[PDB]
Amino acid sequence: GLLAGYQFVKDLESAGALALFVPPEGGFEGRYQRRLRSKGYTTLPMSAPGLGDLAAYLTQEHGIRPAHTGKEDIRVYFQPPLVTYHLENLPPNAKGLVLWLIDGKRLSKQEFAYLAQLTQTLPKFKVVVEVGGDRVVRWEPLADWVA
Amino acid sequence: IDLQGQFISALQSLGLSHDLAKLLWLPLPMLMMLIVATVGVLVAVWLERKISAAVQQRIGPEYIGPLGILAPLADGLKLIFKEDVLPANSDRWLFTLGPAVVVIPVFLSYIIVPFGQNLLISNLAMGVFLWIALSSIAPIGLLMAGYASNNKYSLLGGLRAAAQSISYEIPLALAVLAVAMMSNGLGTVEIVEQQSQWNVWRQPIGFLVFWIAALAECERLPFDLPEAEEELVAGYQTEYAGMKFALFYLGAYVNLVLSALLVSVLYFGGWSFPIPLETIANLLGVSETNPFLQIAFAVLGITMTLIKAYFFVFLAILLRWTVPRVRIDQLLDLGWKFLLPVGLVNLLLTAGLKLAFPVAF
Amino acid sequence: MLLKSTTRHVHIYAGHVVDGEVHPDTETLTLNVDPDNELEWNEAALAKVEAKFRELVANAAGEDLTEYNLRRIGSDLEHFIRSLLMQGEIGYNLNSRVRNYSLGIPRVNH
Amino acid sequence: ILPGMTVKVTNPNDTYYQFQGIVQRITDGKVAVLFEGGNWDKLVTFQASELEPVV
Amino acid sequence: KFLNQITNYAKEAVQSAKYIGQGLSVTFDHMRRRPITVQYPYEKLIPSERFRGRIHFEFDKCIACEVCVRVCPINLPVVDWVFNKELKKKELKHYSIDFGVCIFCANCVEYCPTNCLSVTEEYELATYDRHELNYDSVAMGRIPYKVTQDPMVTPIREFAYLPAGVMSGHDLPAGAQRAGERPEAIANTAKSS
Amino acid sequence: MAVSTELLVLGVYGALAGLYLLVVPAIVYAYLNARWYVASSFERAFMYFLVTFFFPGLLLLAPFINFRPQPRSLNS
Ligand SMILES: CCCCCCCCCCCCCCCCCC(=O)OC[C@H](CO[C@@H]1O[C@H](CO[C@H]2O[C@H](CO)[C@H](O)[C@H](O)[C@H]2O)[C@H](O)[C@H](O)[C@H]1O)OC(=O)CCCCCCCCCCCCCCCCC
Ligand SMILES: CCCCCCCCCCCCCCCCCC(=O)OC[C@H](CO[C@@H]1O[C@H](CO[C@H]2O[C@H](CO)[C@H](O)[C@H](O)[C@H]2O)[C@H](O)[C@H](O)[C@H]1O)OC(=O)CCCCCCCCCCCCCCCCC
Ligand SMILES: CCCCCCCCCCCCCCCC(=O)OC[C@H](CO[C@@H]1O[C@H](CS(=O)(=O)O)[C@@H](O)[C@H](O)[C@H]1O)OC(=O)CCCCCCCCCCCCCCC
Ligand code: SF4
Ligand code: SF4
Repeated sequence: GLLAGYQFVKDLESAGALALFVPPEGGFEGRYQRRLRSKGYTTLPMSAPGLGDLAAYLTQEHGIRPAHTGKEDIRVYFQPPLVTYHLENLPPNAKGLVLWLIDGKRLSKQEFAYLAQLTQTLPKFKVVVEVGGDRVVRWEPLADWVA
Repeated sequence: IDLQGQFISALQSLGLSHDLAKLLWLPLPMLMMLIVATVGVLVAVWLERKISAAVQQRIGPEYIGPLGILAPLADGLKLIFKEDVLPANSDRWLFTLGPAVVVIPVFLSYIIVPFGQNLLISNLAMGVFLWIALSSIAPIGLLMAGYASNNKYSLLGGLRAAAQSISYEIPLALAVLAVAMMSNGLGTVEIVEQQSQWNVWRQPIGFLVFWIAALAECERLPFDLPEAEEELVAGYQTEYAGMKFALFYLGAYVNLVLSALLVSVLYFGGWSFPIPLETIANLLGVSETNPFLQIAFAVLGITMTLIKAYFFVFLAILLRWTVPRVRIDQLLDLGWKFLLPVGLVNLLLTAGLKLAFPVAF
Repeated sequence: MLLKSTTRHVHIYAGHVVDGEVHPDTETLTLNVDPDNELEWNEAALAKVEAKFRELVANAAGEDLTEYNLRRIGSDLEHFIRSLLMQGEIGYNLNSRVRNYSLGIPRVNH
Repeated sequence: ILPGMTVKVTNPNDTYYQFQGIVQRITDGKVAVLFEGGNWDKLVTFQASELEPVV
Repeated sequence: KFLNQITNYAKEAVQSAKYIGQGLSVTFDHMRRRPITVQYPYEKLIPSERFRGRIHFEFDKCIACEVCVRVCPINLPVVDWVFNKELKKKELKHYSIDFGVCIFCANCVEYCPTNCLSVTEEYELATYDRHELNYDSVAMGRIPYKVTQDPMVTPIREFAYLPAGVMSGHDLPAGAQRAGERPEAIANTAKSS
Repeated sequence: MAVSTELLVLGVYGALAGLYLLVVPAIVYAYLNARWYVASSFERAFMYFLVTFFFPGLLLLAPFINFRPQPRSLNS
């Protein structure tokens, strides 16, 4: 209604995994991320189309192989879990760590269900997934919207 | 109605030193004209961006507001929050003053914009001549913006700007001269009340001269030399960042709504729905103290002023995308070699026709 | 005119910053490690970088003041900064800024 | 409609109308058809209804 | 001597006035035509049939012959094989392509022998972190976007898929075909007389 | 018995204000959103004049309007 309170943060703390439906101009959902960040939660957006199993990238380790281009024969990096490493590097008084996914449309229903289930375990970890859609910034729990 | 009468009377009913009430009323029109000037600036920016898009088979701003209505608001608020820069060896006080000297006298010339009779701030006796005098301070602002810069790029732009704003001040005065010949005077209300049944039909050359000179005030792409991006980067504006640059961005569209309203009042008239309206005695209206008819004719006069101001704003921001630019020397030949001779010729012709046929002049 | 080697988190000039200006000098070789705060610094790491800068400008220089040699010094300073970041003496800023790991991602040293 | 089968497209409102390809992958009800043609094998995703298992 | 100069001046001034009036009329006419703007976020332009978008990779079809690495202009695709010792079969452990370095020339897709590698119509790649552009063997399949199956986009054909004589693709009916007949239709007509 | 013209003029321009910045601007939005891609040249000029005249009213209720394309039936 042209100005929003803090219902978004309450709904995220309740459900755990939301599924935004931002308008396809991308300037009207950043304020909701700012609302999240002002409460104490820290965000980190990582553009879902480009993650692997979503279990090797978020929970376990994974060997990233950079682009050798004729030189520098194949080498692996083993970057740490993109979540367990950011839960340790939270600010002192941090309420949690929510994970923002920009292009959630590219993922599949299986990966959505996985991201929903991952919220219950691993306590200080919420999830927002900008599934594209409606002409107003509406949300809906990510456990729903599937099946 | 005479809202001033009611205001001062109702304010004197509770005492408050009747002579002091007249001082407590000046802010009312002095800020009503500011409001209409700011709305005119927003309208001019929006019209430019949305008409240049239609001319080019395009669509202007549409994701800001419903129709890009909030586009000038966003473009202004951004420039408010922008960090202001002041380069290394530039002067510190002529820098932040150029964009204000180029703006203050453009606002001050709104004293004389009528918008219907008794609907203007203090119809002055000097009227249009005061505007001719006040429009000669902006070259000081451009010389000030150029002299207070360590950038030789922008001093050369300030000079070629201050040398264009003085080239189109003699014909712009020789057109108003021929208008004031017929107008019997200089005050804008007295200039327009000679249209009682339009000066464009009797000054068909002075109209052209006035309009060309006003468009050549470093305003439109016909000329816009200090803003001609390709030949030189922004000229003198190339070093102003925040609100100091928004003062240039703003003092160039108010200087366009002003000229549109002035062409309207000089050659067409901010009154007079074309038929001689005040000869609507056929509805047996006692205009004199008719409580309404007054408000109806007020609205008609405001609409008829805005129609003919919008006509010229439209035509100017249409010529912007129709006429090719001239270098700087084909520009300085319009004034002093075509506009000044034709201005003198129009003045002499109006004089000869006023001396021979004093009726209709 | 200035002669400079400006890259990310290294900015070598050929003048003296008196209050914010630069003023080309022909022998000052100022240095401006990490202006945009891509990394978080310590007192020991900045001292190591200054010492490397000194031993790089003083111990190996009898050559011209072309911009080529300035770039050649800046490249070595930035390789030293990247080595410091690899060993772990410093780290990325993690602040709410752009956060693009320009010197490499965090890995686990296997 | 299973992967590996050769299918054609039956949807008059699509740029790939009456094209023929092979099903590479099916997930979440939607399929992915590979049109081997021209020079570079194209792969586009269709609904399960905009195909026809040509023999 | 002096009259010819003046008649030339008049013939130049009136010509310059007419050639400004004509342009003014042309520009005032231009604002009646429908804008050709393809209002991208809600009017995405449907790509061609050969558009070279993001590469798609079927892990099951890859045999690890590395021709994708060999015909690449920059030898980009990282292929990590191990050569199991059952009889001779190579085993694929990790296939990847840094789309930040990618050139989208599709030489890799042209020379894949097993049709394991293909092009898509995903031109909407953009990230805040380039290290997220290195696609795993799993982040590459991902069932491409298909602009047409989007509830908030009205697809717009480009110039090569519009019927004969049609130039713009905005005010289009719901039954248009590309330009002419396909080969099977022409052969079927030729079959009957 | 407040039939005084001193009150009737207040009523008429209090209604005029609402008509100028609350009522006609919405009609201008509606009309100019309907006939935008089909309007002729003179009609375009008149539409822009309409926006120019009522701009103070168009600004007030601009933030309360969505012109987004109203998601379509996808399966069809
Ligand atoms: C960004 C750009 C746009 C932003 C808008 C500006 C912000 C202000 C928003 C407020 C708008 C509400 C006001 C309602 C308008 C009716 C008030 C009116 O007409 O009042 C008129 C009175 C009249 O004044 C008296 O008018 C009398 C007679 O009229 C005279 O007026 C002229 C002088 O001769 C004519 O020539 C006429 O013949 C002549 O008789 C005498 O002259 C008196 O001396 C004089 O005091 O003045 C007055 O108080 C008027 C003083 C207030 C000025 C505000 C006017 C706003 C324009 C609204 C136009 C609406 C058009 C139609 C709206 C519906 C849509 C179709
Ligand atoms: C204790 C702390 C105190 C601090 C003070 C600060 C607080 C501020 C107080 C509140 C702020 C209110 C601001 C505006 C209120 C409106 C006042 C007004 O209504 O003031 C009325 C004024 C005054 O003029 C009127 O003038 C006539 C009276 O005559 C006298 O009025 C003038 C003053 O004397 C002239 O001198 C005139 O010659 C003189 O005879 C009228 O009948 C009224 O009496 C009189 O008020 O109207 C005019 O000045 C005419 C100018 C308006 C004309 C409108 C045309 C509108 C433009 C169209 C709008 C759309 C534009 C968008 C598109 C634009 C594109 C170009
Ligand atoms: C000489 C004097 C001159 C002085 C100069 C005057 C200066 C004026 C400065 C003020 C100008 C501000 C204009 C704002 C317009 C606008 O916001 O754009 C409208 C847009 C359009 O999107 C909207 O968003 C909605 C969709 S959605 O939900 O946001 O996604 C939907 O409504 C649709 O997209 C669209 O309507 O709204 C937004 O996108 C979200 C921005 C939120 C705006 C905040 C509300 C305004 C509050 C003001 C502060 C009050 C403080 C007290 C409140 C408790
Ligand atoms: S996809 Fe083709 S080119 Fe690439 S490794 Fe497999 S067989 Fe070789
Ligand atoms: S698109 Fe070009 S750069 Fe990328 S893998 Fe194919 S051939 Fe190599």
